[PDB]
Amino acid sequence: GLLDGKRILVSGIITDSSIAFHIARVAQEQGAQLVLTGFRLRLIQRITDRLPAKAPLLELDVQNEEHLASLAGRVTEAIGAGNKLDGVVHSIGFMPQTGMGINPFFDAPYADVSKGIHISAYSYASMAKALLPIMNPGGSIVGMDFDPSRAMPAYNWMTVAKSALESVNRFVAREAGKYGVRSNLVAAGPIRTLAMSAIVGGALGEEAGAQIQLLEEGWDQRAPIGWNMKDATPVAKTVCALLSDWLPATTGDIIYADGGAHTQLL
Amino acid sequence: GLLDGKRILVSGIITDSSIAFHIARVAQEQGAQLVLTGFRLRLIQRITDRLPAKAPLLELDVQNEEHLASLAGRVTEAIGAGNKLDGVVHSIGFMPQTGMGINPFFDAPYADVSKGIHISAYSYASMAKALLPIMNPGGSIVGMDFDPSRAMPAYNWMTVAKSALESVNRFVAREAGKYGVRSNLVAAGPIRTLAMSAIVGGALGEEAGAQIQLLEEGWDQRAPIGWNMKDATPVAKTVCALLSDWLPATTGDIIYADGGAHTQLL
Amino acid sequence: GLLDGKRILVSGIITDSSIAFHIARVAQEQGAQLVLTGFRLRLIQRITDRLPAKAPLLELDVQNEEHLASLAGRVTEAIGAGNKLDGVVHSIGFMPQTGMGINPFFDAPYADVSKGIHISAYSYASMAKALLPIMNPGGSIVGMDFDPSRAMPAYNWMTVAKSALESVNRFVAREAGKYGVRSNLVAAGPIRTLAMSAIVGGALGEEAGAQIQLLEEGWDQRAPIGWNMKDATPVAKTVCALLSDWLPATTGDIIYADGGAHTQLL
Amino acid sequence: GLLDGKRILVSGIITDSSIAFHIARVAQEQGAQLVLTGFRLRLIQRITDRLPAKAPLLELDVQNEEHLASLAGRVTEAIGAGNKLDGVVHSIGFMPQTGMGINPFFDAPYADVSKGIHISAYSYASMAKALLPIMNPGGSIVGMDFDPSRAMPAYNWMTVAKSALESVNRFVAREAGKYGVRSNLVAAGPIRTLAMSAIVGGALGEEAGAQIQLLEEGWDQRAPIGWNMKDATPVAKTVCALLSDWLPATTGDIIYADGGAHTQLL
Ligand SMILES: NC(=O)c1ccc[n+]([C@@H]2O[C@H](COP(=O)([O-])OP(=O)(O)OC[C@H]3O[C@@H](n4cnc5c(N)ncnc54)[C@H](O)[C@@H]3O)[C@@H](O)[C@H]2O)c1
Ligand SMILES: NC(=O)c1ccc[n+]([C@@H]2O[C@H](COP(=O)([O-])OP(=O)(O)OC[C@H]3O[C@@H](n4cnc5c(N)ncnc54)[C@H](O)[C@@H]3O)[C@@H](O)[C@H]2O)c1
Ligand SMILES: NC(=O)c1ccc[n+]([C@@H]2O[C@H](COP(=O)([O-])OP(=O)(O)OC[C@H]3O[C@@H](n4cnc5c(N)ncnc54)[C@H](O)[C@@H]3O)[C@@H](O)[C@H]2O)c1
Ligand SMILES: NC(=O)c1ccc[n+]([C@@H]2O[C@H](COP(=O)([O-])OP(=O)(O)OC[C@H]3O[C@@H](n4cnc5c(N)ncnc54)[C@H](O)[C@@H]3O)[C@@H](O)[C@H]2O)c1
Repeated sequence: GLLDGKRILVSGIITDSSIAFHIARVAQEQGAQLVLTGFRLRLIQRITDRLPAKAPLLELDVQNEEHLASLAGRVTEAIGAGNKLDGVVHSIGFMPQTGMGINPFFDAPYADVSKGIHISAYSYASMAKALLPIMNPGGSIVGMDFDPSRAMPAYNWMTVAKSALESVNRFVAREAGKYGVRSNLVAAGPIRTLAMSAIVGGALGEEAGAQIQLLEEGWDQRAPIGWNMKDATPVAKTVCALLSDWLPATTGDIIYADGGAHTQLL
Repeated sequence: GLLDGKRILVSGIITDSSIAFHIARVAQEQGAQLVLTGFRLRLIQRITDRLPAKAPLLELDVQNEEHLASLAGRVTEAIGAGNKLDGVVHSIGFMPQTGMGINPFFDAPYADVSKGIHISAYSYASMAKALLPIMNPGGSIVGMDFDPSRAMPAYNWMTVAKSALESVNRFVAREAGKYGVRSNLVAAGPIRTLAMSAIVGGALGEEAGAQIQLLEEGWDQRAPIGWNMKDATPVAKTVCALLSDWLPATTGDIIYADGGAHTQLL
Repeated sequence: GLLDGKRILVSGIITDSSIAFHIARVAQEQGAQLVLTGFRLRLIQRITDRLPAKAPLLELDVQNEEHLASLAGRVTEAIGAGNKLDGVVHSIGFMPQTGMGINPFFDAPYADVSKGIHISAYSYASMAKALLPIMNPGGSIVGMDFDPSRAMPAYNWMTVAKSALESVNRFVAREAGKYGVRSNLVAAGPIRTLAMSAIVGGALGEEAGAQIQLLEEGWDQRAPIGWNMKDATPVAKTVCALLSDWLPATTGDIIYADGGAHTQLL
Repeated sequence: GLLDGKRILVSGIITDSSIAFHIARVAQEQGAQLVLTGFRLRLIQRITDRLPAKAPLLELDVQNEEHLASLAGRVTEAIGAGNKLDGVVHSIGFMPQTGMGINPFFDAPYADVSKGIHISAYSYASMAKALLPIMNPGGSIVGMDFDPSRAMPAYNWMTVAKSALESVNRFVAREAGKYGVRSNLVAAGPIRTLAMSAIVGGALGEEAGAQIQLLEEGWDQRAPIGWNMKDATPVAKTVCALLSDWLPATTGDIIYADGGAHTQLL
């Protein structure tokens, strides 16, 4: 058991195709006791019933100030007073279709970009602010990322939200360090979630479906060890490695679980 | 004359200590014909009267949708129909004191961070969207930046705004390339503007004044050729080099005018 | 047992203060079966006698073409016919004092620089060439590194050799990927080995000694979680995480075990 | 005249297709007074005869310690006693075909790799060591580079030598800064020199020829402003901008003259 006895909060489960669902499943397989958060709760309760073990499901809208202000208290009620968190998983991402997809880069209104940056980047800090007081020293906060160091088609303002998230992670590390807590991001390669498969199937047109297929083919080609977009397990394992006590001198950083694709040009 | 005959729009002049004032002064010394934009216009008209040559001053609030929608037309009226821009200088930056300065990183409300990101990063794209239709092929768009790849004290959410601006610049390059136009950022070292000198004088307390002095001393120490925070000229010259035809195969990039400080650990 | 059942070759043990000694000790505490290499085998035998468990000790001078030609055969005789290695640890670094220390950067003769790059950078590829034919799919090659992205005092040509090692690692990942094997480096913060503590005491003079002390002190300050030069365990555990099956999608990459110092400016 | 009155040493001219030839031609078109070096001086004399203006041609084999010892004295005899250089251009790269091309990465003997790093990386420092005592404050040393941050087919050990050159540049900046001199590299996209066009035609085989063609074709596609392998002028102008007084605060750095390709994923 890699995470034996650890109490880990896991956000971002929407379906059993979510990266967070696999992070939760692998953490439970490694002995961690989970607390799950979710923004449609009826679907969430049905989805999480497919996890190896039972886990309390708390409601969390990262834009709702009341949900965040009460979060530490609601978590303590779920795990019991006298207990604290050893880990936190931020697997939350959102960008309206005006800022991500087929809409031209310049045509995204700032109100939609601002909402995307609030959920995808600012929420990493507001979740750390809420949960650090109830975290044990030696704990770990892990956020999900997708390498934004180079521009690419369709991802557009979500790439901008990820460049902001990377900057936020380095400042969250400064704050988290005071609690003896690490803060890191996992830059994952593309994973065929329900929305990603729908895009490949033509939900966003044949040009967006071709650009995503080209990105996926190129990812597997550049990755020295290959990249299977239908397998979320290598990413979930990497998040568990950062949640464990086996990367204890790593903080404010990014671990690439992308098959090594970002290290190769061709 | 490095910029002989070129028509360059220059935003961001507030006082004669502004980086944009020195960019405008050096561009005029190199033969460029300027169009200046400004967000308190009475002070601006008095300040720009100290420039080597006359230049029309247009009003531009980057958050005002009407100011941006009319900008290309207002610029054409200032330089004359039949004429286009060869360059655009974005020297605009803002972050309320809740997100930059002495306020703790986690205590910045999202509304203030969102406003800071709108002016400091999103506006680089909205200015490029407005001005690219009236730009000549071979033109150049230059934005001002401050290396955000590593976290630091006090700069806090403005560092996050700069990481977002760097990502925006790479997408603006994709769009600008269609017009044969380059888009680059200049990452400058610290420059003693009126606000920066006030901070060193204790406007933000003795701890912020010590952290800024430590940053400035360390910048000059790490810079192999030294760094004079009271001299804006090396930065203004670098912006002019990118505006010229002497860096024609460089776009989506960052040029460091920081004395080389970012290339040295100590 | 994090590395239960795994056969791991560990090079670089010279004294009980070497990072390789701590890597070997933690790898054995986690159930791995080791093969040790040495370049003085009688004195290395006494050092490796202090490890929790016994392990076959093979002679390997990375500059000796014959030692590398026979290496795979000598490893198979030590681990059993039909068996393969699951992990390889390169913890070998060398730079004559003409290229590292108080000697001016320009005063390093190329013959010394060449020997330093041969042992520190080329040997990573020649060890992978000799051991990849005898490694299992899912295997892991880990090399030791220090961040050379920014120049610094005294390290001089050792930094250049580390920049070369980073590039070699990315090409070793291309080759290793054909075998299902990962190749990664661990960029550690400064560790007080027998030589580093002597250099601080005055072995290289008061000016270089002050520069090294200032350089090493800045690590603890920049690191959000702190940094203890006297504790090699956080570095050793990070190596064992890369050798395990918990980072299965990371190759051609660098993991920073530096307390997060490289992510902070000050 | 961008370089009017400046004395600039230019190494690396072999044929009229060399980047050094175009750098020398553009430098002379901009008013600079040149000093050329060569390693075959009678055949280089005929090539340099095609430049706009005459220039003294000195012999320089970067591996010859005697050529480097006498270099400063031979440059002063050519430019006049009391005079100093304002610029130095290192455009020298070499890697035996065992370390670059179709030979497997692991099959490169170290003797060949060592010679390649000596000419491509070490020679940048040994040229700066010999010429810094005879350079003016405000001077500029420019080396030629290709982006080696990501591995790629065929370039193999030449990429490793470029990673080493990037590190050497940052240390040469520390030393050069003591003289008021800058040191920078220009990372160019692929340029069709006599060798590159022969490799595409089939000199290295159909598999490597296809890989090189695919690699070089991806540059034009990724570059927001496009990329013409047959045009060396954009690279030559970028070098002249670094040699001028228009980038006076940039040192230890890399300027990318690659059409912005390195800033885009696809
Ligand atoms: N799927 C990929 O290809 C991929 C690759 C790299 C990184 N990522 C990142 O991994 C993370 C997980 O995304 P995913 O791919 O599993 O997709 P997903 O569809 O499962 O969505 C992630 C979650 O974000 C939640 N969320 C959205 N708005 C929220 C709000 N206001 N409050 C709370 N939660 C909110 C959703 O409910 C969902 O559960 C995201 O940060 C994503 O950007 C995804
Ligand atoms: N001064 C430094 O140390 C330094 C260093 C590196 C980068 N920079 C960057 O350089 C740029 C110039 O800043 P500066 O240091 O010259 O400061 P400055 O005080 O002159 O301010 C820059 C300008 O931004 C303008 N601005 C703010 N909100 C605006 C809005 N809504 N619409 C239009 N304009 C608006 C201000 O009116 C001002 O003219 C900024 O992007 C800044 O972040 C500054
Ligand atoms: N000590 C630190 O501060 C530190 C920090 C970060 C990274 N590193 C890296 O960790 C690695 C291990 O170094 P260390 O700090 O344990 O020092 P160390 O004194 O233990 O020396 C490293 C090893 O290299 C071996 N070596 C040298 N030449 C060799 C040859 N020809 N053949 C075989 N082996 C040879 C030595 O015998 C020694 O065991 C190095 O690559 C070093 O650069 C060290
Ligand atoms: N051609 C490209 O695609 C390209 C792209 C980016 C960067 N570069 C770099 O530009 C530089 C110039 O290369 P090029 O493309 O003009 O090729 P080139 O064929 O002109 O060769 C470079 C020069 O190096 C010289 N050289 C080799 N060994 C030497 C020695 N012992 N002493 C002195 N000079 C020596 C050669 O004589 C030649 O003039 C190189 O450093 C190269 O890596 C080239």
